[PDB]
Amino acid sequence: GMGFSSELCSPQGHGVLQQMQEAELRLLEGMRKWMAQRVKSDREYAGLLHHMSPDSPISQSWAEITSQTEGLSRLLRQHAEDLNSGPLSKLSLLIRERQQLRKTYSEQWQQLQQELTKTHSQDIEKLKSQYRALARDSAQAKRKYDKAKDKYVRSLWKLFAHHNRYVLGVRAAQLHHQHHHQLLLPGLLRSLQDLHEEMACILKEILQEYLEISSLVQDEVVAIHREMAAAAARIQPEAEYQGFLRQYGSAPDVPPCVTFDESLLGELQLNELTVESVQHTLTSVTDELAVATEMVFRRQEMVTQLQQELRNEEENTHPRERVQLLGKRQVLQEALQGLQVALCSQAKLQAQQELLQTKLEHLGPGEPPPVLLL
Amino acid sequence: GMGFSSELCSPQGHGVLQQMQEAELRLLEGMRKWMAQRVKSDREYAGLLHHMSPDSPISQSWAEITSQTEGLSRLLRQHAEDLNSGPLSKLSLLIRERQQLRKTYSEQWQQLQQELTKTHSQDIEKLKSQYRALARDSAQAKRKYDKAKDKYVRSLWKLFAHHNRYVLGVRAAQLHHQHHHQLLLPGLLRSLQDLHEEMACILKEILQEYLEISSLVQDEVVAIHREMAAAAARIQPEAEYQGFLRQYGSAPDVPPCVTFDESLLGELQLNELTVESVQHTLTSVTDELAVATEMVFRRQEMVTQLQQELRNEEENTHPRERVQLLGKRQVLQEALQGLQVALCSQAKLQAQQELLQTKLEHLGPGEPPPVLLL
Repeated sequence: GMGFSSELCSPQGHGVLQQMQEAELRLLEGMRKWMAQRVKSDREYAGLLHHMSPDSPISQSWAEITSQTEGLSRLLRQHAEDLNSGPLSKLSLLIRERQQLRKTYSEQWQQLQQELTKTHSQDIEKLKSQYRALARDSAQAKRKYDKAKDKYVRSLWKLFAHHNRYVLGVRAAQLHHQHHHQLLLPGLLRSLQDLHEEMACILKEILQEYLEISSLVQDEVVAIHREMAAAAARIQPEAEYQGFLRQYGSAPDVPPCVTFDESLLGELQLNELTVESVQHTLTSVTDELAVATEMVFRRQEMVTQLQQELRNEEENTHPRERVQLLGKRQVLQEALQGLQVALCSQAKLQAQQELLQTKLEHLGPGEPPPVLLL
Repeated sequence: GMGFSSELCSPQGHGVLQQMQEAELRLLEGMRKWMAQRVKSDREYAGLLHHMSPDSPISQSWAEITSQTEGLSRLLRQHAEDLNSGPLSKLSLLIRERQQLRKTYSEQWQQLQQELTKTHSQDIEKLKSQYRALARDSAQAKRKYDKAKDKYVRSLWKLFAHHNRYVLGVRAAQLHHQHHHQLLLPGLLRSLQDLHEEMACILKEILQEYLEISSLVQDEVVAIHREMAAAAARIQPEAEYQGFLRQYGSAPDVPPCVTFDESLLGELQLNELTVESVQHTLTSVTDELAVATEMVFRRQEMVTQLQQELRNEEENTHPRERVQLLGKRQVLQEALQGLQVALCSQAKLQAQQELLQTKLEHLGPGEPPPVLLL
């Protein structure tokens, strides 16, 4: 398979890996700022939700929805604190350990390059340069060859001694070049990759820890949103004013009614003088009652028109858009009181008409009772 | 059952209901400010989440989690706008219609009280006061009684005419007091309750509409939080640098190795001069290799100690607390390179020892080849 050890085992590949390490720190630095703003976001939101903040079902329900919204505000504050102390602080540590790996890797990599240069190149070239010198030094003594033997024998002694020292230097250099390009440099690149794949595992876990803490759909947020919805659902509109009427309720205040005062003398006096006054009063009261019944008719036709107009809108309004019907309901409320007064006015004239008609019959064909003055 | 019509049919009960209407507007006014701060809350949070904001699995996953967090920010802005235009604007209208009902109810209620006072009390007292006057006026004419008859006849004509006019006034007053305390005032209180129970239905729907719009656990928020979690879960740590190695990968740069240069003359020359140089070099190289093998042993015992210490911590660390192991892993990384160099150093001395031992045997018991000078 592919790897740093096999594919990036070149001085070019070193530059590639040195840039990745910088580009990955550049990303994780962005991730820190990104997470740090979510800490700022959730805290100010907690502060904004916190600034938002009698036996009625609605008042009891209101007290919960407002109290649970406080519960939300405090939860968003905990999110920011856990995020700050948890995956953010872990991401910071990941950046600090990566900042070491930049130096460690590169100064290790250069340390291996210096060793090879010394054993493979530098040491060899110093052995080579000396092997030339001693070979030339011997060739001079050969030309010059009593004492020419001895000095030529020494020159060959050292040439052969150096030759063998150079052989061993070449074998040491050969096996370094072997262990450099097969084990040392591949072994380093292998270790860098394996650690970077371990730090990919750390970052995934850090990211996933962020998502869980910063979750607005997690079980604890659902638990609050249910408590809120449950409180609103508990509201019974038709049982709103039951508790109200148990405390502030009383028996109807009905004053004493008008009874005919017997200190000024409830029967209509029908005598010879009043008879024609009573006959005219029944004519006029009848005329008034027919106009009062005409008034009742207009106001019932008004009520009926407004009632049927409301039924039509009730059917053609979405249940949450019924706040627009309060206007027409209040106009019907005025029309219904109007009718109720017209009935009271009609009724009054009926009771007056009754007295006149009843007393005018009780006489019937009889002579209007004469006024006796003793 | 209990109701405004039956329990609050008293001037005391009017004061009670006038205060409720104020206390309910006082609540709904608080609900408006409360909701209006949630509009402010969700907009600034959207602004705070907005301010937060290459073929790598993590880079692709990062690009989604950041892009979906933008999707969240925009969603919180829509929440605030819908809340502002929806249940807030509806709550405002509910306050405006209630502000009318305060005036309408009270001025209606006083209009009914004025009618009763007129028909029941005022009109009656004016009929009473006149009935006294005409009764006294007649009693004078009776005492004074030719012309005394005529003037006494007139006084009785009007007394009896007024008596009947007062009878009809009392019957009108009686039936008003009836229709006031049975129909008019109960009918009004009934209508006020029914409308207030309708406005309790409106408020429940307004509150529930708020909760749905302002829901942070609703389906659209879940849809984003899943997309985020799915992106983080997609991250494959061990497939992070596969795409990286396909683009930036190359074949290993292995320079040409050291081969014994034949311009300076790879066999150790074993003659009569070099023999004792070769015998000593194998002694010294052997001494070095035993020290180099001692070095390999120390560094393998160091690697083994650090490997077993890491296995112990790997087992006793929560998977998200593994960022603390990067320190010990990097110390093992240095120990592993240390070992790999010690093996390279050991190996070099082995290859040198081989050449010396192999050449010293190839001679064996033979006479160190003599140096021939032609």
